[PDB]
Amino acid sequence: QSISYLESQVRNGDISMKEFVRRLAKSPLYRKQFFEPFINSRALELAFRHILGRGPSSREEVQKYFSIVSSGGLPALVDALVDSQEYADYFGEETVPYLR
Amino acid sequence: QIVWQNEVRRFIPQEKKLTAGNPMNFLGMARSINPAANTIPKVSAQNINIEASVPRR
Amino acid sequence: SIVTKSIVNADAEARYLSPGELDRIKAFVTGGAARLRIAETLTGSRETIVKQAGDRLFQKRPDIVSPGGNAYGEEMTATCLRDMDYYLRLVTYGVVSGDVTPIEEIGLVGVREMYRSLGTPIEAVAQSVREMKEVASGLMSSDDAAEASAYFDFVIGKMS
Amino acid sequence: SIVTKSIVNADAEARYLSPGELDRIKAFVTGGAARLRIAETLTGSRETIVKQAGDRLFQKRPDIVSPGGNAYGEEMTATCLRDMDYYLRLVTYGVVSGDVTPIEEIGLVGVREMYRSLGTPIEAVAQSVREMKEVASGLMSSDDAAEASAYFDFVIGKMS
Amino acid sequence: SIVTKSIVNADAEARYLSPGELDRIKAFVTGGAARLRIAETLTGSRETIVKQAGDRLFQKRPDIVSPGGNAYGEEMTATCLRDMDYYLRLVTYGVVSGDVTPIEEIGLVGVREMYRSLGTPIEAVAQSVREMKEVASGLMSSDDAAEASAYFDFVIGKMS
Amino acid sequence: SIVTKSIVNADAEARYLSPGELDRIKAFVTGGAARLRIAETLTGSRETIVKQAGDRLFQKRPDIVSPGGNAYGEEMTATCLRDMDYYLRLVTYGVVSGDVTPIEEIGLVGVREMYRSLGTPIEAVAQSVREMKEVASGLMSSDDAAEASAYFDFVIGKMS
Amino acid sequence: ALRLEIAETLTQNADLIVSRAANRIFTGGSPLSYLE
Amino acid sequence: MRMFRITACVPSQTRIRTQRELQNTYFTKLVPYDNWFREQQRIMKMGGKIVKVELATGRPGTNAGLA
Amino acid sequence: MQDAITAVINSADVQGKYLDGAAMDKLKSYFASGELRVRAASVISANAATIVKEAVAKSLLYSDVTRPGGNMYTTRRYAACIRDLDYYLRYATYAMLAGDASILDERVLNGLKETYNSLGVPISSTVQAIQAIKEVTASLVGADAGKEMGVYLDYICSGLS
Amino acid sequence: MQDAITAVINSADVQGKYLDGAAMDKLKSYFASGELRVRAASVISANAATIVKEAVAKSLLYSDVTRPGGNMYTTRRYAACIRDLDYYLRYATYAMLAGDASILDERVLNGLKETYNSLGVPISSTVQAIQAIKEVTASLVGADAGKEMGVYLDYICSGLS
Amino acid sequence: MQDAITAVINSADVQGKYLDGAAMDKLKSYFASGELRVRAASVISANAATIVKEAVAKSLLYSDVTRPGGNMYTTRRYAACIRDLDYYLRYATYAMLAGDASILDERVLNGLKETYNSLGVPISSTVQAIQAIKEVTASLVGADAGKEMGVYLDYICSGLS
Amino acid sequence: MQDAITAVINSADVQGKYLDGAAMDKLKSYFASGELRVRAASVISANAATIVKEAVAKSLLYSDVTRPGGNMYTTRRYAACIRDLDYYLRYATYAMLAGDASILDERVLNGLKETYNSLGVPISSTVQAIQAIKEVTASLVGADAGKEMGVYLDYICSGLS
Amino acid sequence: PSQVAFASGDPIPQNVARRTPGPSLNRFKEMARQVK
Ligand SMILES: *[C@@H](C)[C@H]1/C(=C/c2[nH]c(/C=C3N=C(/C=C4\NC(=O)C(CC)=C4C)C(C)=C\3CCC(=O)O)c(CCC(=O)O)c2C)NC(=O)[C@@H]1C
Ligand SMILES: *[C@@H](C)[C@H]1/C(=C/c2[nH]c(/C=C3N=C(/C=C4\NC(=O)C(CC)=C4C)C(C)=C\3CCC(=O)O)c(CCC(=O)O)c2C)NC(=O)[C@@H]1C
Ligand SMILES: *[C@@H](C)[C@H]1/C(=C/c2[nH]c(/C=C3N=C(/C=C4\NC(=O)C(CC)=C4C)C(C)=C\3CCC(=O)O)c(CCC(=O)O)c2C)NC(=O)[C@@H]1C
Ligand SMILES: *[C@H](C)[C@H]1/C(=C/c2[nH]c(/C=C3N=C(/C=C4\NC(=O)C(CC)=C4C)C(C)=C\3CCC(=O)O)c(CCC(=O)O)c2C)NC(=O)[C@@H]1C
Ligand SMILES: *[C@H](C)[C@H]1/C(=C/c2[nH]c(/C=C3N=C(/C=C4\NC(=O)C(CC)=C4C)C(C)=C\3CCC(=O)O)c(CCC(=O)O)c2C)NC(=O)[C@@H]1C
Ligand SMILES: *[C@H](C)[C@H]1/C(=C/c2[nH]c(/C=C3N=C(/C=C4\NC(=O)C(CC)=C4C)C(C)=C\3CCC(=O)O)c(CCC(=O)O)c2C)NC(=O)[C@@H]1C
Ligand SMILES: *[C@H](C)[C@H]1/C(=C/c2[nH]c(/C=C3N=C(/C=C4\NC(=O)C(CC)=C4C)C(C)=C\3CCC(=O)O)c(CCC(=O)O)c2C)NC(=O)[C@@H]1C
Ligand SMILES: *[C@H](C)[C@H]1/C(=C/c2[nH]c(/C=C3N=C(/C=C4\NC(=O)C(CC)=C4C)C(C)=C\3CCC(=O)O)c(CCC(=O)O)c2C)NC(=O)[C@@H]1C
Ligand SMILES: *[C@H](C)[C@H]1/C(=C/c2[nH]c(/C=C3N=C(/C=C4\NC(=O)C(CC)=C4C)C(C)=C\3CCC(=O)O)c(CCC(=O)O)c2C)NC(=O)[C@@H]1C
Ligand SMILES: *[C@H](C)[C@H]1/C(=C/c2[nH]c(/C=C3N=C(/C=C4\NC(=O)C(CC)=C4C)C(C)=C\3CCC(=O)O)c(CCC(=O)O)c2C)NC(=O)[C@@H]1C
Repeated sequence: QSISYLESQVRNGDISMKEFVRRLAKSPLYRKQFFEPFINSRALELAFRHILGRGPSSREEVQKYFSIVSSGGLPALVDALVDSQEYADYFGEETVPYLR
Repeated sequence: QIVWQNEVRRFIPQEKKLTAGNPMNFLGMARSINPAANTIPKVSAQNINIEASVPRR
Repeated sequence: SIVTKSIVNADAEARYLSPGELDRIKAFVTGGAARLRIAETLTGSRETIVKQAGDRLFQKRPDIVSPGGNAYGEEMTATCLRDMDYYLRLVTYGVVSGDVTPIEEIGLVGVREMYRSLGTPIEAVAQSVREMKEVASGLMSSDDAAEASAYFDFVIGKMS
Repeated sequence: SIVTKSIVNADAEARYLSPGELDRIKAFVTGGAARLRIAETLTGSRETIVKQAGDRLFQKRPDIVSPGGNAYGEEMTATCLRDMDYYLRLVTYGVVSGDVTPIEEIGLVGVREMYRSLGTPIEAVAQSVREMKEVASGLMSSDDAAEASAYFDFVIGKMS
Repeated sequence: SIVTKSIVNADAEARYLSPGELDRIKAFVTGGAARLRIAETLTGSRETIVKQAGDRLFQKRPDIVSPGGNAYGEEMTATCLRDMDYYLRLVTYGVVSGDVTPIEEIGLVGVREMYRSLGTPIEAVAQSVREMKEVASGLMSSDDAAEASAYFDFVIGKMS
Repeated sequence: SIVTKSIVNADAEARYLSPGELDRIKAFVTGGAARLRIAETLTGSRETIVKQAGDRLFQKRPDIVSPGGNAYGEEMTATCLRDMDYYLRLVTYGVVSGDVTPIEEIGLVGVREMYRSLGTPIEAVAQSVREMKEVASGLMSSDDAAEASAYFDFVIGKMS
Repeated sequence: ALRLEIAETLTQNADLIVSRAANRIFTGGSPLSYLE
Repeated sequence: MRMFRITACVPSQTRIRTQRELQNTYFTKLVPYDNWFREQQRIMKMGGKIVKVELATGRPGTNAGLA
Repeated sequence: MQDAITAVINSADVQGKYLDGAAMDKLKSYFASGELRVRAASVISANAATIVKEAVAKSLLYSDVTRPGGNMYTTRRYAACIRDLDYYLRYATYAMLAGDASILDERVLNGLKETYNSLGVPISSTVQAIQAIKEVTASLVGADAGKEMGVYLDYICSGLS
Repeated sequence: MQDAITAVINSADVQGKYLDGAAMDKLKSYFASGELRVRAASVISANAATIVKEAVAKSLLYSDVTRPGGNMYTTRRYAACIRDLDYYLRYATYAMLAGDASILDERVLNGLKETYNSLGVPISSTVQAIQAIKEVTASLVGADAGKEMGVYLDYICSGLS
Repeated sequence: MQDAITAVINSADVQGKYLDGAAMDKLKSYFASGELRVRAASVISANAATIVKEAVAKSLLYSDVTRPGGNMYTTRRYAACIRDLDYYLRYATYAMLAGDASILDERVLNGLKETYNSLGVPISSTVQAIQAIKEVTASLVGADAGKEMGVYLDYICSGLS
Repeated sequence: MQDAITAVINSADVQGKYLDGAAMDKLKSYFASGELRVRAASVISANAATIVKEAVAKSLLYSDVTRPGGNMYTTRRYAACIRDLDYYLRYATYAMLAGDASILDERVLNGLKETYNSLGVPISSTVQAIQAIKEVTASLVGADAGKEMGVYLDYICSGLS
Repeated sequence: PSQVAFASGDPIPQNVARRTPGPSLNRFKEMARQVK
């Protein structure tokens, strides 16, 4: 199971690893394997370790990201996760996320 | 020598194949030992006397 | 098995294993080879005991296969022999385990309610199991059959 | 199905289903009798298609039944015809569903790794499904043949 | 459009179109003659529908033309009728395209910010396009009104 | 290349080379003479590998040289034994490099869709490299051919 | 095996090594009076 | 889906404190339209410079047929 | 998730058999009810907000819960309660369109009781709110599809309890 | 992307006018050719791998590109090349179903010329491969659907060149 | 719970078949290993308290756990820890006799991690205690019996961790 | 994780003393076995598809697990079981070359019980698969290396049971 | 060959000492010395 289109876009580098993570997380494959079998709260708890490499840190953080995933769903949750100060601070643009 | 034409002709569906606990495995066994049924013992209750034919000991 | 029964009893009294139960596990461990031989003979000949005991059951109780009976019919006699094969397999399990708790757990708890729902005469099933132990005693050697008939005996005591 | 696809997409976007998907759902609902008819036609001819297509595969490519082949052996050929029955059942599932999601979720994910392990040639499996397509299209009416062969070529395209 | 959303789903899942969605595009193509007939009668009645709906809007809510409302004056009422004409054009566009995607990508998302910066009551313009859908359902035939009313009600829901 | 994997892993871990990894590079440099010895023995006996693997293949699996296969006449077999020479060259590259990294660089991955587009049996290519393996083990000393078979079996495992 | 025999050497004479180091460093008395 | 071809350099302001590995702060990126406003705001708040940006994807001024 | 089609397909598949008429009639019944489900879903998607509005007005407003000390006192908690009822209505519409309550215990109910117990949310009050949603959408849609909607709403309530 | 109906709807929206006959003639043409496009797409998806293998057999095999030192020599490179070829086939199928080549000149030809110039891929050889694909599709699906495919395929050729 | 014999019997009953050759081989292996298990159980039942005594003296006495503020400071905490060690040693003896760790799942490890997490018990300190139990038990009981006891006590440690 | 060397150094560091009398014996036994353990790792890593092939063919194929109604029915589940057996073989190789089962404790047995109980994977059938793995490795690598792999494979089996 | 068996062979028992009273009981050690 793979997306060779996104793999080729990483391979020539027109999108970097950040856009690869964003598109792969809003892809239907991740939507089937980690968004369909869960509630929205458990889905965002898993999306934190899949994108940011860590767990949710505070009640207000869980509150904010639950409001985001309730307002706009999985693409809004993924976009809010990747377009954050923490993601750009830790993994930049080309580094694969890692379990912190 | 193994031959595949008779195997293709003898192919059976797996859902039609018999498993362990199916009593149809013993259907041919019950064909083999045919049980001896009883001829019908025609009885009439009106020809039975209750007081005498009941055992007394 | 006897090991599980001894462990359950020792846990119930919150103690380690008594040396009497250690001796019973030791003796079962040493004598398990005869039980394995008995179970091997039974699973090798397992159609023969069911065949002869079903024949003897249909001789001694032809009301079973008479019309209006529980096992009247080809498929019903097939299910009868299926139940006989089930109880034979359970007897092999009990002979291997050395204790009758697997037989009790699989096929002796709720058997009365099951066969009452099915309309099946429980004493006639007990007669079939007794005839199975007769055929197995004829098939096996004397001491091995005398040891293996006690699991049949427990089945007879629970069902009849 | 398309109902599952539309509900899953609307759930991922966190929105109700638009009428632009609701008309698609009701069109799929109304156009169901043809797919149902193709489904009972295929499950009526479920045996003979498998028999003829297996015969055609083992006459076209005798390397499958050659010594040293993957299906050398009577039980191996029996399991090969069973796999043909499996994929015909999945084709009937996709026909009666109106979607490729049952075939994808049951017998298309991990097939390459599975037959890479088992040594079975994936192009010969694709040839088997193609031969089932030709036998079914010969057996049934031409528009229904195209409708069933649509899912059939989806299966052989995911195979190769 | 529904065709471009089908191919967006297709290259999102990174494969060719499914047979179910191909037959779905066939159903859309066959129904497109009826949608185009609805387009002809709506663009023929593009004046009388919006004029009667505007008259009904001012009759329901006189506070719009009263002092304190947003649309006070002849040019303000002309721009209100121009907005209703644009939204009627958008509903005809959606009936042509088969989905609510052109309404969404022209004049339906951001309408909260639009009428917040304008000061226009969003429930009042929702009531205005509701009178548009009532006069449209009055002027259409039953099947055509049932087809257009789903897109109209999507406009009601996203502009309420 | 062991030093390639050294630089890649040390850059991923983001520190200098550990003393154990430096001892690994010592071991690889000292074994470089032996692996180039194996390399020049293989490129000395390259052609007999190709011919004996080819005709042993054509006697063990004659389907492809038969009609219905991919090997027709002379030019198809010429391209096939050219592929055999190519894979033998890649085996010598892996031997002289000490790792299968240049085998994956030129050819070890993409071969399945390569031979699926070409219609070529991947398992027959794997078996081809198999008789390459034991013909090389026959001609060259087996205790020193363990090193060459350590890449040969990885090649046949990837093409299996 | 080489690292093991180096360890066997160094653990055997560890008191000697720390005694020589302590006598090198400290003056004015015996540093080895209260070894732990 | 309309997108942007951007090219930018964003230095890390916390790499000295955090003692992490280094990345090339200059990159050529393909970014979607819906995420480009938030991405650009992230770049300018991080302190990086966007030195090139073009609408390489879509036509400018398309009213319908966006995604 | 599973709709009725995937439900009967997996029910045939777990026993490994093909489609028989005792399974084909299920798909025929689903295709009989499909246009009713589509029209009810269109009505509910058009009137999604006002169902929640009159449901909260019928059940939760002017009660103990909106008063100081109640669970939906602050505007954040009120908006969270409206968001929860929007979740319940949308997923019940999904279950009504699918004809099978798989998405309810697969995306709503599997942990929501524990979450509400940890938050202190009154489960009985949410059950009464969902019942108010059921009465409002039964008056709004009709009895025939309102019963099918209420089946999945009671499924949500039973999972919450 | 932008198909035929959204293209004419955008052309109407730029002038701010309702759809008239000057676009509805093309709309009727699209709805007349729609089932032809769908059946041709079904045939192309049926024979998608075979079109690629006959195209590489008739245009790309036994050439200097698949000789060593060429631009198709290594196995990863050949896999990438056939990946590009059935990418072009599938996106041409997308444009053929759409009725416009917005998808082709956007989500394929965004930077394809520049990345092929940076890699060293022969543009003329890829054009010959696309012409081979066009000949195979024209010989496989028909005359009118073949030339409808050929319009988008030499549009791809003009984008590459 | 179940032993190795009842595990074989339950597997054969779930399969629905009689005891085949591999089942007889596994039974013969257990009957071969039974005597060492019995004598090991006798040794452990002899030295039940003393193994716990030297294990806790080996790992936990004169440490931060028994110092003030640690979780074994008070006498009731010491008695509860000795009670836990007695439970672990007795159930490991039971698992050694049965030849299966199923009783550890049924009786011990089913909720003990949540129990210790609610209690505040340092599971690292309990893991070191059970490692000391392993060492003292393998000192007294032999080599192969030491391996079996070590496997089951490491299973208890893995369930804790 | 930790290995035998780290376990020795940690034990000596907890004692505060050097490697006096038995730590040296454990280390020299480890380094004596190490080169043959590396050779066994080379053989297993080279042949790793064949071990899982003969294991699935010996133990799990042609069974209720693979037939419909079983836990290995669908191809996704079959490929997942193949990947799990590859995981077991690879982490058994890891533990066999480390000389300690701490890698199995921290990366295998930490969540294996809970993922299998949540998924529904048959514990007894997984144990039989790992037994087929250990006899196939004993046949393919040797008796001594087979036992050295089989002690960690039986540790994984005990973690399953 | 048979020197593969590190884990599968006979285990080497370690010499693990009982824990002693530490330097937090230096006052009580001095107290016990004056008790004698
Ligand atoms: C003979 C026993 C087997 C076999 C071989 C066979 N191969 C081809 C054609 C080609 N094979 C390749 C593959 C490669 N070229 C490379 O440079 C590399 C890596 C070094 C590989 C893996 C290619 C590109 C071709 C096309 C010809 C060309 O090189 O231009 C054929 C011919 C098929 C045809 O239709 O012409 C054959 C017969 N086929 C078998 O069945 C045996 C397994
Ligand atoms: C003709 C189809 C080819 C052939 C077949 C072949 N298959 C097997 C073995 C198995 N195949 C499967 C596959 C499936 N089971 C499923 O439930 C599904 C999805 C619906 C699939 C795809 C399985 C499970 C087996 C194992 C048998 C079992 O039930 O346990 C074999 C046997 C190989 C062996 O080593 O035993 C064969 C021969 N082989 C060919 O060459 C034909 C191309
Ligand atoms: C044969 C082994 C048996 C079988 C297995 C089976 N496994 C899965 C899926 C999973 N297995 C794991 C386990 C691990 N993941 C890890 O990373 C590690 C340590 C390295 C382990 C031990 C997990 C997490 C899954 C789920 C997701 C995944 O695929 O990784 C399945 C599939 C379950 C399903 O229904 O999809 C199966 C079937 N089943 C049997 O019956 C054999 C006895
Ligand atoms: C030192 C010889 C002279 C010099 C250096 C200097 N560099 C920066 C800023 C950065 N330099 C880098 C370097 C790299 N990017 C990469 O991708 C790699 C390879 C892995 C390297 C080495 C980076 C990333 C930065 C940004 C800071 C960061 O840590 O992210 C500065 C700071 C400029 C400022 O005002 O902040 C300096 C001073 N300039 C000199 O004058 C020295 C003579
Ligand atoms: C309004 C005065 C005139 C004007 C505006 C207009 N802007 C856009 C779209 C965008 N503008 C920006 C630029 C910014 N990025 C930032 O971070 C900031 C704040 C510092 C700004 C101002 C961006 C990124 C967009 C794209 C929106 C997005 O990325 O989501 C549009 C829309 C263009 C379109 O729809 O294609 C418009 C209309 N143009 C005018 O005509 C007004 C006079
Ligand atoms: C008065 C300035 C305007 C207005 C008021 C109005 N409010 C309501 C009803 C409610 N308002 C709230 C809001 C709050 N609850 C809180 O705890 C807080 C913050 C401390 C707020 C802001 C609530 C909960 C209700 C419901 C009543 C209840 O207690 O349950 C109404 C009634 C509407 C109805 O349908 O019942 C009205 C009329 N209306 C105006 O016109 C003024 C602009
Ligand atoms: C409204 C009927 C009643 C009620 C609601 C209420 N809910 C919350 C907050 C949360 N609700 C959820 C529930 C879900 N998570 C999911 O993923 C799904 C399905 C997809 C549901 C239904 C969650 C996780 C929260 C917490 C999120 C957050 O705190 O922001 C609150 C707020 C509690 C608080 O402490 O702020 C309330 C009040 N309570 C009532 O009294 C009404 C009867
Ligand atoms: C094959 C027709 C010719 C060939 C080409 C060739 N292609 C690559 C690899 C790449 N192919 C693409 C193309 C795309 N990726 C996408 O996502 C899309 C949109 C759907 C397209 C069109 C790209 C970007 C690459 C770059 C790297 C990658 O694999 O993604 C190569 C390999 C270059 C290399 O070795 O690094 C080659 C050689 N060459 C020929 O001779 C054939 C005529
Ligand atoms: C002295 C009057 C008698 C005596 C004592 C003795 N005690 C120990 C060891 C321990 N005693 C305790 C008890 C307590 N710890 C507490 O915190 C409290 C309450 C405040 C009590 C009652 C503990 C925990 C130990 C273990 C040592 C430790 O702290 O870790 C010993 C040592 C035995 C050994 O094996 O080391 C002795 C000798 N013995 C006598 O005969 C006197 C009568
Ligand atoms: C001893 C190794 C370490 C440790 C132990 C400790 N445990 C408790 C308290 C409890 N432990 C249990 C656990 C069990 N439940 C069961 O069913 C079984 C057998 C299968 C066990 C072992 C329970 C229930 C308790 C609670 C008993 C109670 O309520 O008192 C304590 C006491 C803590 C306290 O009383 O507050 C202690 C100290 N902790 C350590 O530090 C030792 C290293």
